[PDB]
Amino acid sequence: EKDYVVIIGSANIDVAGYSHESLNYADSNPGKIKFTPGGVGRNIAQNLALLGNKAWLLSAVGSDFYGQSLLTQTNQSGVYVDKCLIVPGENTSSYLSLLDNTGEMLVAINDMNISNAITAEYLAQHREFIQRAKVIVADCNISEEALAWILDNAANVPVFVDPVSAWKCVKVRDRLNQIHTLKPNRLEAETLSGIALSGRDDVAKVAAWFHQHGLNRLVLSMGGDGVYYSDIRGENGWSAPAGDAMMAGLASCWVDGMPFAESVRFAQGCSS
Ligand SMILES: O=c1[nH]cc([C@@H]2O[C@H](CO)[C@@H](O)[C@H]2O)c(=O)[nH]1
Repeated sequence: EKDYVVIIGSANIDVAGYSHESLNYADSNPGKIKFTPGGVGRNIAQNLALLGNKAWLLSAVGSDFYGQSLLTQTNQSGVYVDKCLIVPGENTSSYLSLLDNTGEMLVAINDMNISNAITAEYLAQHREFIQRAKVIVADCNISEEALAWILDNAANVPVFVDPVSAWKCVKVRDRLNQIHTLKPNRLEAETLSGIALSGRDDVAKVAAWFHQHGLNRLVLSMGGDGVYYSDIRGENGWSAPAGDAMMAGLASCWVDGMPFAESVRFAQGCSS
């Protein structure tokens, strides 16, 4: 009732554009362009609202009008955007996307320096508020310094961390002992551990590596091989019967009181 989840991460305007016919690289080739709310953190925040939790986004948008519409749009979806930064005169984050007639991803551009405005100084302004959430979800779009501040100031509140990409995930390597649940895919787990994840035969040693480095819980998506989960206390298994629904799933199930393995399976069904 007074239980709420806090999400710290980025909010993007996803722009998806594709031509209707073969792309003439000359003049305005008619097509269909879709604007979309995005960012890993903002997406997880929205999914938690849909799941029935009181979700607070801690993010940054620019004063660029389309920033304020991102906030409003996610607000309508349930999220308490009341606390975000509106950054004066910055481009709000966005994730440009160029699809094909087959929805085939051609090129993708990413403008997210505003993500760096989610500072420790900003987060410290809500130290009390953040320290009273039932759980904190952070993505690795924010700076090393900011994520360091979250992990250092969670006041025993569990931090679920979404690694976002192989490039952005590394900022957590030295801080796995502060992360309650980490959700890497194959490449991100390879990148973090330095151990090749060639197939199911290798997850045992990867997970063992994560735990040696203090990770409480690993939820490792192996794509087609399904999901491997591993608790430092010993419980591991496979669920082998999107990632933004997965993270929301895991965090919501935790707050709901659900055991680890049952949460992985549930979140994996929120994913599909
Ligand atoms: O580096 C990043 N790329 C893409 C995203 C966002 O993730 C979403 C897809 O899961 C999408 O909305 C994009 O903006 C991000 O947060 N960081």
